[PDB]
Amino acid sequence: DSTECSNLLLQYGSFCTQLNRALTGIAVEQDKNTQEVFAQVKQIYKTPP
Amino acid sequence: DSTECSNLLLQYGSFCTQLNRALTGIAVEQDKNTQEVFAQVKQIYKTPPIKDFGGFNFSQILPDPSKPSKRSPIEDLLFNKVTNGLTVLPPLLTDEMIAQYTSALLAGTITSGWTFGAGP
Amino acid sequence: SALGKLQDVVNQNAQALNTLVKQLSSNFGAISSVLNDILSRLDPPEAEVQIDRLITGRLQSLQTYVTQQLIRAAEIRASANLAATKMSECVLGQSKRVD
Amino acid sequence: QIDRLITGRLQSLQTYVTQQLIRAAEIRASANLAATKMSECVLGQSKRVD
Amino acid sequence: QCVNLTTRTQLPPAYTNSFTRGVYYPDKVFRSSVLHSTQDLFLPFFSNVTWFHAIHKRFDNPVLPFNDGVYFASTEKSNIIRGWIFGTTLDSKTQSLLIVNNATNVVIKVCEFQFCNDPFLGVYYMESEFRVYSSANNCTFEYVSQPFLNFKNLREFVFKNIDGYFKIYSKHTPINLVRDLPQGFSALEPLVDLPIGINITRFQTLLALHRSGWTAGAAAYYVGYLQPRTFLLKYNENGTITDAVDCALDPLSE
Amino acid sequence: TKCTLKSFTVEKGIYQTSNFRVQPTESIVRFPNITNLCPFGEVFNATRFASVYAWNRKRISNCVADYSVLYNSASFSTFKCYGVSPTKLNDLCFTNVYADSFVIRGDEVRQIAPGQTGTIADYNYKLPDDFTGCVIAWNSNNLDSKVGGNYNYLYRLFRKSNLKPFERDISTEIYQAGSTPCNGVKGFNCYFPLQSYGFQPTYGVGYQPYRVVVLSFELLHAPATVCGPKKSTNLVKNKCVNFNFNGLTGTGVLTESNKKFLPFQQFGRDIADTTDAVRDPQTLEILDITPCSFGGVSVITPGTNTSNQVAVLYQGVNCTEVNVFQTRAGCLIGAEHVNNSYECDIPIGAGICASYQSIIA
Ligand SMILES: *[C@@H]1O[C@H](CO)[C@@H](O[C@@H]2O[C@H](CO)[C@@H](O)[C@H](O)[C@H]2NC(C)=O)[C@H](O)[C@H]1NC(C)=O
Ligand SMILES: *[C@@H]1O[C@H](CO)[C@@H](O[C@@H]2O[C@H](CO)[C@@H](O)[C@H](O)[C@H]2NC(C)=O)[C@H](O)[C@H]1NC(C)=O
Ligand SMILES: *[C@@H]1O[C@H](CO)[C@@H](O)[C@H](O)[C@H]1NC(C)=O
Ligand SMILES: *[C@@H]1O[C@H](CO)[C@@H](O)[C@H](O)[C@H]1NC(C)=O
Ligand SMILES: *[C@@H]1O[C@H](CO)[C@@H](O)[C@H](O)[C@H]1NC(C)=O
Ligand SMILES: *[C@@H]1O[C@H](CO)[C@@H](O)[C@H](O)[C@H]1NC(C)=O
Ligand SMILES: *[C@@H]1O[C@H](CO)[C@@H](O)[C@H](O)[C@H]1NC(C)=O
Ligand SMILES: *[C@@H]1O[C@H](CO)[C@@H](O)[C@H](O)[C@H]1NC(C)=O
Ligand SMILES: *[C@@H]1O[C@H](CO)[C@@H](O)[C@H](O)[C@H]1NC(C)=O
Repeated sequence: DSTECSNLLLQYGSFCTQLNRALTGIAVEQDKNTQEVFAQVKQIYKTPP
Repeated sequence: DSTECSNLLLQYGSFCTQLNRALTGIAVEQDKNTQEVFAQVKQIYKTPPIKDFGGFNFSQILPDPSKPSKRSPIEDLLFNKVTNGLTVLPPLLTDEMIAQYTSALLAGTITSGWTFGAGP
Repeated sequence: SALGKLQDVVNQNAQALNTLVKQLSSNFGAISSVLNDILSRLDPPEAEVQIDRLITGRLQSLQTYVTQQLIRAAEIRASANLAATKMSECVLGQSKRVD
Repeated sequence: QIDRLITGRLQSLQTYVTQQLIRAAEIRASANLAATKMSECVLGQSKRVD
Repeated sequence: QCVNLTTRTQLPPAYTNSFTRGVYYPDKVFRSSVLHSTQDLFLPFFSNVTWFHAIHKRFDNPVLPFNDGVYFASTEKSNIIRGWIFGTTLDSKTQSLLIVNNATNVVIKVCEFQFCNDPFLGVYYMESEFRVYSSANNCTFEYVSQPFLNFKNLREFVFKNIDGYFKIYSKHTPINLVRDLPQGFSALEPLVDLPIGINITRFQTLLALHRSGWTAGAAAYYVGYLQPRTFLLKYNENGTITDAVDCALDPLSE
Repeated sequence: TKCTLKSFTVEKGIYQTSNFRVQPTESIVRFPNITNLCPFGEVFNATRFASVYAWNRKRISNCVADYSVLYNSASFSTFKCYGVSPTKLNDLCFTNVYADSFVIRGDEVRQIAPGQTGTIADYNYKLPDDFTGCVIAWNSNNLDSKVGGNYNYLYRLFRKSNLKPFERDISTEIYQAGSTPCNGVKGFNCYFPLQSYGFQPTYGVGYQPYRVVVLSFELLHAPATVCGPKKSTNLVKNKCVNFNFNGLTGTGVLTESNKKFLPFQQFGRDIADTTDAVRDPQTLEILDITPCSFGGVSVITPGTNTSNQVAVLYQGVNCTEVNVFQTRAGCLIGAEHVNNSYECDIPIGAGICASYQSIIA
């Protein structure tokens, strides 16, 4: 929560934006992986009783 | 162009050589990728001038003679729909030759089946 | 959004290049982001320190760019190997592999 | 003092993000393989040995 | 010479909406067809700006805190508003800045002035009444320039005190709205940077009387305060700012 | 290529070995048009000067001060600068300039200096020890001396205490040298402080009137506005030069631009915040700044077992800026372009390949 630290950190540029973008890409990639593996049918089939 | 900066940069050794070599490896890797994907035939096949394929129409995928780029209408639409020490190296295969490779593959798979992929 | 896969690669490469250019405008804790201003405003004993700070900041930016380019190159190489497999098995023959 | 702490923590965070990207690439390759197995082994009968 | 004005009518100050006004060019850099995100002293969009009137009997000339910058909006006809009073204590103890536009030119002075409690100019129905100061002792800076100037004219000004530099941004707009601020976009061009190097914490508008006691000509002005924030500015092909986004207004603009 | 690859045998292929740098040739330093000069005519060429006691002080601000016009004049006998040198006065910039003007004797010019003593320093005009500025004195026997005697110039000869630096005493109160009160009458022990110099043309060089202008330079926390003139080197276009436009410096090729700037805008930036357009301060025209044609230098060679012939590819460099052939990849020197098509042996790029049969492309 240090405002002086953030003011000094702004001198280094857009490193934090790059890291957040990479983590966001990984986070959406995990959902894409689950979507690709398990959601291969658009019809929910049911077994007979 | 600062000579003092380069003199101080020489203290750090061969970092620049490693970065240049990695970028060179990526740049040759892109050309290798294009070579592996599109250059799978060593014979440039052409379709016959008469397009009698038993009712099957391939005009949307065959190259258009009216266009100077020799692309298919689908390929033309695809190309229309895509929009300090830095240099951009040109790709080894131009878009015309990649289109020519796809044209050869289309002519082979239309006129010869899967036989051209396994031999003559 | 039909061709989003190619557009994503183009946008990522252009955005990475733009970020690499915009990292030059950052002083990284030095008095200025311009080497000429430091060389004209300070004597070499302190200009050496300020130029060293700019060098390490720009070198860190370039290493970050090259690392993420290598990771994207690995991803594109995997996609191209898949594309070559589809070229061999779907175009040059008939495939029994489902989907 | 904050400059030293910032550069140390930024180097640590960049190292963590790089390791996460490499592991994410590995998991993406594994997931692509798993999707291929789901398509070719579950949704059909595969002639591919092993 | 000073004169107390004792025929005023007591009324609370008004308030209104800023809409998308108060935008200015942050620098002297041309940009073409590009979007630029900048962190500077900007006026918040749709903010609460203080509204002062001059009508007959209203004569609004108070002293207000300068804060970090001042946005001055003027719905003006017949050129009643002529200048501003800038300073900290507004007396001979400290040094104050005077901006005046008389019938010929604009004069900018940084000196040790003794301000009147009620400073004004005057037009006789011919300008022949100047009662804004009584003395001028130690001058540091003088600058004479070209004149900057139903309500027919809209005058926007931005005053900033950054690193001893006084930035005056201004824009003239032809409007035909009767009462309130019009809704629209107009980026303020940088007009003049002043090497003043002085502390300013308070300001006061300078009006003009009409003599034929005194009569106040019909004018209305608005005071807004500049806050440090980020704007996303759009630059067209010709290089003018045609639209802006306030990054801290609502989540959509964020 | 052998140096880069760290081997004496080079396999057939293309090897990126160096980088081609266009070297900057000239330096172009354009700052604004020289306007608004400082009022040095109303100080030096004034019709009448003040006395040493009521010395005139003129504050000089917001103009351009050309000190080489003063320094190269032959009309000045003393141009002694304390705390700064005359050569760098024309480059430095100051917040304000105090021009103090008075008339003293010839033998009293030496007392206008830091650390000195005498009647003028103790009772008339005192300079600080830490003084930055210049003392300029010249003989004025022609103007300030008349045959009957010019008694318009006065000096303080008596005061209870010494003056502080940059202090003015214009009091005409009777000096009390004794315990007895003066009571306003110039009687016993009570003298009038201000005496006159009877300047006559037939006086000696140590008694002739000398006009003295002392320029005091201070740098304060306010923005410095009294700057010296900056020259404008003749603009050179279409060459890779080092440009300095209004304090913005860089290296580039300055060509004519079709971009119409707004009158308040001076520089131009692209998406990546790099200066690619600029306005010349002397003549209001827009110039594009194209970066100098830096490129990669690649060497195309067959095996050293086969031949030692090589070709050089300058990547992204036009052939007019370096068996010369122009390709989309760059300029290729040392390879003969042929119209025949063969298989790719050594990849050049953009559909161009090289082979050995001499080296052909
Ligand atoms: C194959 O398909 C193409 C395109 O679908 C047909 O070309 C069309 O022909 C009609 C009849 O003259 C024209 O009105 C259309 O404008 C043509 N389309 C295009 C895109 O040019 C073509 O006739 C079909 N048959 C054969 C044998 O080629
Ligand atoms: C106009 O009114 C103001 C407000 O009272 C007068 O200012 C006062 O002047 C007296 C002078 O003796 C001071 O003692 C007060 O402290 C001042 N008050 C304030 C609030 O400044 C001003 O003098 C009046 N003008 C004239 C010409 O009388
Ligand atoms: C503006 O401020 C006044 C009081 O300062 C308040 O009564 C009014 O509601 C405010 N308006 C808005 C839109 O915030
Ligand atoms: C306006 O003010 C300037 C400076 O005080 C003066 O020279 C000029 O004559 C004035 N004009 C009028 C009409 O009062
Ligand atoms: C300011 O003015 C007062 C009187 O007008 C004078 O006594 C004082 O010396 C002046 N100060 C400066 C710095 O000029
Ligand atoms: C400026 O003026 C204000 C109010 O008089 C004061 O609080 C502040 O300390 C001043 N700043 C400087 C730098 O003099
Ligand atoms: C720029 O101005 C010209 C005329 O001056 C106009 O025709 C053109 O449409 C303008 N461009 C934009 C993007 O507004
Ligand atoms: C003052 O007079 C001399 C003598 O003619 C002249 O050469 C000079 O240009 C004048 N002006 C200045 C600023 O010295
Ligand atoms: C600058 O001065 C030159 C003469 O030296 C003149 O030709 C040119 O028009 C001037 N430019 C401006 C912008 O005043």
